[PDB]
Amino acid sequence: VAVLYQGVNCTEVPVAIHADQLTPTWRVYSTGSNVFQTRAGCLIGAEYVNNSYECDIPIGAGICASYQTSQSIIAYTMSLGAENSVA
Amino acid sequence: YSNNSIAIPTNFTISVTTEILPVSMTKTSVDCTMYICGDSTECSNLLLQYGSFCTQLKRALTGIAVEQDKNTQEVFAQVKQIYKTPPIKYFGGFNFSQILPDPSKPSKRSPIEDLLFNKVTLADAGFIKDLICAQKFKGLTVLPPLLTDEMIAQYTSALLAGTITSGWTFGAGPALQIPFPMQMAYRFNGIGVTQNVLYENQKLIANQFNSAIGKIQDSLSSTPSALGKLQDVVNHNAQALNTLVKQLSSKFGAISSVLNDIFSRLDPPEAEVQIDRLITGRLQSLQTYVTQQLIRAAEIRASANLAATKMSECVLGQSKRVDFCGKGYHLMSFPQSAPHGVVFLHVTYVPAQEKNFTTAPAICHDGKAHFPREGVFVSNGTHWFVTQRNFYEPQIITTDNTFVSGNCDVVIGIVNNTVYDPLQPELD
Amino acid sequence: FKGLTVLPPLLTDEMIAQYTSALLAGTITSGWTFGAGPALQIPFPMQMAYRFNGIGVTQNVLYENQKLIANQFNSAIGKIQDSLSSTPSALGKLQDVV
Amino acid sequence: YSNNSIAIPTNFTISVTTEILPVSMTKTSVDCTMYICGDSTECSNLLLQYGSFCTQLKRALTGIAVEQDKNTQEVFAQVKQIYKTPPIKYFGGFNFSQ
Amino acid sequence: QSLQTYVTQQLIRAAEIRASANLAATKMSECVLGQSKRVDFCGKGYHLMS
Ligand SMILES: *[C@@H]1O[C@H](CO)[C@@H](O[C@@H]2O[C@H](CO)[C@@H](O)[C@H](O)[C@H]2NC(C)=O)[C@H](O)[C@H]1NC(C)=O
Ligand SMILES: *[C@@H]1O[C@H](CO)[C@@H](O[C@@H]2O[C@H](CO)[C@@H](O)[C@H](O)[C@H]2NC(C)=O)[C@H](O)[C@H]1NC(C)=O
Ligand SMILES: *[C@@H]1O[C@H](CO)[C@@H](O[C@@H]2O[C@H](CO)[C@@H](O)[C@H](O)[C@H]2NC(C)=O)[C@H](O)[C@H]1NC(C)=O
Ligand SMILES: *[C@@H]1O[C@H](CO)[C@@H](O[C@@H]2O[C@H](CO)[C@@H](O)[C@H](O)[C@H]2NC(C)=O)[C@H](O)[C@H]1NC(C)=O
Ligand SMILES: *[C@@H]1O[C@H](CO)[C@@H](O[C@@H]2O[C@H](CO)[C@@H](O)[C@H](O)[C@H]2NC(C)=O)[C@H](O)[C@H]1NC(C)=O
Ligand SMILES: *[C@@H]1O[C@H](CO)[C@@H](O)[C@H](O)[C@H]1NC(C)=O
Ligand SMILES: *[C@@H]1O[C@H](CO)[C@@H](O)[C@H](O)[C@H]1NC(C)=O
Ligand SMILES: *[C@@H]1O[C@H](CO)[C@@H](O)[C@H](O)[C@H]1NC(C)=O
Ligand SMILES: *[C@@H]1O[C@H](CO)[C@@H](O)[C@H](O)[C@H]1NC(C)=O
Ligand SMILES: *[C@@H]1O[C@H](CO)[C@@H](O)[C@H](O)[C@H]1NC(C)=O
Repeated sequence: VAVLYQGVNCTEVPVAIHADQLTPTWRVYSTGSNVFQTRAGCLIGAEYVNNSYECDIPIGAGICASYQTSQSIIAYTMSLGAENSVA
Repeated sequence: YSNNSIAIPTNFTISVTTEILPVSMTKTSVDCTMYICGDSTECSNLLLQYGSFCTQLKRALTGIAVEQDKNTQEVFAQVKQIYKTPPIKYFGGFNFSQILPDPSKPSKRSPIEDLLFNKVTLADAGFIKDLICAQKFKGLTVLPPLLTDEMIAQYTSALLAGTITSGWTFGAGPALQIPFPMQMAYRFNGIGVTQNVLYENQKLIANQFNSAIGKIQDSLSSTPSALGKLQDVVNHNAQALNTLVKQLSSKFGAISSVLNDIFSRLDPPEAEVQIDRLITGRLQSLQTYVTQQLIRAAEIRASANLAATKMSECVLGQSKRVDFCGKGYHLMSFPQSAPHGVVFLHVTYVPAQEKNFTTAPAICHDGKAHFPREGVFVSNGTHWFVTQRNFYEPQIITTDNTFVSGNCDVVIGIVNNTVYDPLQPELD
Repeated sequence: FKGLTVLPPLLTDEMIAQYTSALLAGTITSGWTFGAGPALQIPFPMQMAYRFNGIGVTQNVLYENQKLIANQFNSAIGKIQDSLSSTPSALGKLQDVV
Repeated sequence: YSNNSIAIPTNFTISVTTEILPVSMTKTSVDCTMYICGDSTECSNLLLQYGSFCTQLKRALTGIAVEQDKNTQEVFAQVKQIYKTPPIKYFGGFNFSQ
Repeated sequence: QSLQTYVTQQLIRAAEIRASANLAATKMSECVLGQSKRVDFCGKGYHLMS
């Protein structure tokens, strides 16, 4: 899974979910790695890449997420279509 | 009115008009256990009775939120190729610099999209979190749209580039290029005027179009009521949220509106009836909110379907439906983006300066009756000519203009004249 | 006496009649031209030729059958007059609102 | 059906038919304090403790009320010119008296 | 509760009437002020006038 916190700066999440008195299985999704900051909030558990594909699961504000190939969940910026020019 | 008098225009005018349409509304989210019981643990256990309602309200709001994104996608994302306009901007004398993107500005928006974006005043600028604070403290959230406002501008840019470089061919297959002054000739032929009218009045038509665009720009700034349709959406949503929030300071008959105050000062078995009174009141408030939102969402959906149809039929084609794409005879349209909506610019043809003539239905020449192929017979008092019906341009009557049918004993208002037969001088 | 009242509309029943009479006069004296610019007059039996030509029939078929078409049109109008009256409901779409 | 046969009409008919459409409904107004309570002064003071259950009803009903007028205007007020038909009612044999 | 039920029913009926009124306006524009080629829109047959 990946977790999205909708209104916080996940530099400052461990102080919002009160990460200190949670189960050691919830603390993996508080600081961890793969931290990424979006405009809708910010996201923990998914890796950001530089390719552009078409949307699979809409995260918001232009960002989408997917599961593909070792396997993991990736997040990316959706593409609008091919590029072309008339002569 | 008379029965042998006809009026024909000798002149024309190019007209540009606008049309505003809403597309989407604001997306919202709610959490009952925060809205109803705030931060009490005693009220949570009591609310846990009514455990099948909040699921239902949440489902309703989620459905609305997804439908908004679907609306926007249906309207704008019609074509899946990002065309570009050539770097040399010369299109036969027409001057599109007011609708094409402006690279100097940090946001690549055209000069008119800036006026549209400044004339609509919003509420929540920035989604990283005031009328947006207390709500968040009360359990109500506003979600950001999926397509940022710099993606919609790319879509409209693609549509404009395609239309002005290829015509209507890019909406029905692969794009095929064609010179612009030779596409306007096709459109003229499509509304019923021969195509040699354009090539002989080209520089007049270009000037009329440019002046019309200038007026469109100047007019929007004045009369600050053009954008009413798009401001009403914002006003409605803000007002609904304010009412919902402020509804939390009513007792609905209990002794107080503070949960801890009710729990203390009373013994449990009668404090619980007061608490249930409060809970029912707040649940009813939420349900009223959700019902009103559902009805408004239905209205917005009807509007968005209309906008999608106009995109398909006026921008990517040339319609013959009357008054669908503006007043006059439609020539062509251009889209522009606006907050929560879309704006269409319709370019149309209007006849200008008419004159009187006398007319007849047929001509009797040698016992035969001749009728026009594609025109109408007119007379200026002494001579008879044949002309096209939308623009005065007289010519001689010949066997190539007319066709024969029967004899001239049966038609009511037939008249006498001569038909030329353009073969005598060439052979003789 | 209980607190429920009805408000009057803005356009009276005598203004809507004026609007419809204007539409009819315009259409029968100028055709489709008055809806897309200034009104331009044209004889009526020379307007029907345009409309026939528009549905795919040559325009001499009208000028050679004009008096038959006139009678057929008149008879059809009379039948409308009779049928609207002597059918049972015919208007249940507007009665339902009330 | 066959592969070298065709049928072509030799005559015609002019048909007139009708179509009915609703355009608007009735405009209503309601007064809570007289519907719910009536002429009782003790009732109103108890009713005040519900935050706003009549401001909302009033707004809803007023929205409906103005929407009806917008509907009628959009349907009928197409052309802002009042044309009239000439005094002599001869239109080539067609009879528009009805 | 009685009043709220009344108002909700009114809102829904108003929406339906509005859909009908929009249809009527389109028919006015396209059948009366012009000549239509859409099939079975302006009556059954080949449209001449309305
Ligand atoms: C047809 O209409 C056009 C529209 O103006 C007329 O063009 C104007 O005509 C004269 C000729 O120079 C000037 O008053 C104006 O400069 C023209 N327009 C512009 C924008 O400059 C044209 O003259 C009309 N044709 C006839 C025969 O009347
Ligand atoms: C196309 O339209 C634009 C907008 O009116 C014209 O730009 C103006 O043209 C000159 C050039 O500086 C000046 O009169 C104005 O200052 C310009 N305005 C702006 C905002 O740049 C343009 O000239 C028109 N045609 C061409 C060929 O440029
Ligand atoms: C009606 O129009 C015709 C065609 O223009 C006019 O006849 C021509 O008038 C011109 C005017 O200079 C003469 O030079 C020509 O000799 C006439 N025709 C021919 C074939 O020679 C006619 O004068 C017009 N009538 C009125 C009353 O204006
Ligand atoms: C058109 O010409 C025909 C034949 O040239 C005219 O038909 C004759 O009209 C005269 C009236 O002046 C009658 O006396 C004859 O009986 C008609 N038939 C003939 C001569 O065969 C016809 O009148 C002319 N159309 C007009 C004047 O509008
Ligand atoms: C046009 O239609 C009207 C309506 O049918 C005709 O009016 C009738 O005329 C006859 C002959 O005078 C009377 O007996 C009927 O009573 C009239 N009907 C009505 C309803 O008044 C009219 O004659 C037709 N023709 C013309 C030229 O108006
Ligand atoms: C979140 O807060 C930090 C505070 O150090 C700030 O630097 C950062 O820009 C904030 N996030 C966003 C998206 O602005
Ligand atoms: C993505 O691209 C940026 C520059 O375009 C680069 O600095 C960054 O390292 C890249 N990241 C990944 C994960 O490829
Ligand atoms: C047509 O001619 C008549 C003759 O008097 C005149 O009154 C009328 O104004 C003319 N129409 C136009 C449009 O010039
Ligand atoms: C028409 O269809 C069938 C063929 O199976 C038969 O009637 C006849 O052979 C065909 N005629 C022609 C000209 O193809
Ligand atoms: C059918 O054709 C006949 C002969 O042409 C004629 O009566 C008319 O055209 C048609 N019938 C009717 C009743 O109009």
